[PDB]
Amino acid sequence: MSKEQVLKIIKKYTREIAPELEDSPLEPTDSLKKLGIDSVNRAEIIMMVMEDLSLNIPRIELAGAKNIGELADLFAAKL
Amino acid sequence: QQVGIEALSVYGGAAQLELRKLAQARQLDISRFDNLMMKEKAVSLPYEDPVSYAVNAAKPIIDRLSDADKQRIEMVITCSESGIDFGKSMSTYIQEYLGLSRNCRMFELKQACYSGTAGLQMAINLILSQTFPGAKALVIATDISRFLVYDWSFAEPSSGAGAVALLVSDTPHIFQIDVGCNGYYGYEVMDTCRPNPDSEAGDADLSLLSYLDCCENAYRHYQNRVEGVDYRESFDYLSFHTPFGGMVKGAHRNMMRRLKRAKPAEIEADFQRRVMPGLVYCQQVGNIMGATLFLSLASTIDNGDFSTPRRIGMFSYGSGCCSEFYSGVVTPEGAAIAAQQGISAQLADRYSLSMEEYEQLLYHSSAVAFGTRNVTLDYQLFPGVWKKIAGKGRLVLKAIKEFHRKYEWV
Ligand SMILES: *P(=O)(O)OCC(C)(C)[C@@H](O)C(=O)NCCC(=O)NCCS
Repeated sequence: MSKEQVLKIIKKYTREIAPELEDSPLEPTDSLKKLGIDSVNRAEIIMMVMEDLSLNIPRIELAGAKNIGELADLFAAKL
Repeated sequence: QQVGIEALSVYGGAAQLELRKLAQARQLDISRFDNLMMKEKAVSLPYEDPVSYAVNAAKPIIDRLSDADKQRIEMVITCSESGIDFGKSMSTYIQEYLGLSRNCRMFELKQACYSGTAGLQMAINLILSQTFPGAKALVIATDISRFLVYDWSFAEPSSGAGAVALLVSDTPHIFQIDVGCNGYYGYEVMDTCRPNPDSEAGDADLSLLSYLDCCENAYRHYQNRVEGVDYRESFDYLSFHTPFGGMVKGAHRNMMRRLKRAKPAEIEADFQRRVMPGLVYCQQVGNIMGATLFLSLASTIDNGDFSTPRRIGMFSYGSGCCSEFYSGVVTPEGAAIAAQQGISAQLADRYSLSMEEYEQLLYHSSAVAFGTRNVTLDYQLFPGVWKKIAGKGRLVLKAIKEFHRKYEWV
């Protein structure tokens, strides 16, 4: 799977977690924090994407991204 | 061999701030902190410190003991990330003001919020060693959040003050330990740290992911050692290190999804039954660092059902990091003893700070910063707060004189 395919999956669970963003355009430079997604739900999105991709590695390996585009890059690098 | 907690006592501070007031003061909707299951945080006054918190937590334990039983306390472990000296343990002051024996090992233990659990495990092993049959240990987890007016801004809403004292012995009237039922897991990570005094630094997002990793792996280690254990069926209640309740709800959900393949409604019902009772007191004090899991245990006992004996699973995490999953049993008799401590009443009687008082408190806190050589406290900083403390047999910090801390019963 590629960077762009993963970004779509991140957008899906983001909208699933924050229904108010269902009809909102999300850019790669958008940050979950600035979108209003709280601390627990930012972790939840990561774990949902990990599970969707069957990526069974430590959760901390997906830390440190400053926007969803960078999160996509992190996932892409792991497989 | 029987071992565990003979007595448990809590000090949840003299004053608290309602987080709705903080939200209002920073233009946030109320729903942000209610969403995260946060209600109030305890706040240390300038005339309190981790020693005074510790002594206030332990005093009810010592007051109940016979002279003979008080003299049997031969180890005092203070568990803290709020230390007052690079070498002097807070245990020395604690021993002095509680009137304990001079034939007593005394030291302080550090590993962020894992400190309390580490101390409890060392105390358990003293009893199990049978090196000194009849000896007891006193383990006190004590921490304050003395923010000065930042690296710490991420933690303001969540960072409380509190202490929990445990008497550990071969007659565990409150919590009977499942001996050798332990899993533990740790590794070096820069999730949060305290590289300067009176402060905290880190990436809370990384810290949450690390907590979740440890929750899984520490429990797996326990499961490997305790054949046939089931995360739903073996534990009547679950108590967790609780930085804030919302993330414990998330951790429990993650564990239930992976271990039991449970559906969302089932998980939420299980959360309310097994996890919410432990959150009740945590919501009233905030994160009290190494003491928080012990407060959660006390909350589980008071707020859950012990009409028959119950097994409680315990998860400890400390940033940096290390973690442990362990367990024990509480009987109806133990729960009845615990109820006599009146924790809920104690917490309800604290002074409720205005946002104006809270801001003044932060400003005034610099006078007792780490490294202070001389200070003489004004007890009448807030006359109304004092009226709540005076006459209750509380220890306070009176002064520091050439680095020597002086305390007073008021
Ligand atoms: P999030 O942006 O919803 O923030 C959560 C919160 C406002 C409680 C915040 O103050 C915070 O992150 N505090 C907790 C810091 C901490 O101790 N994290 C530990 C995670 S194991």
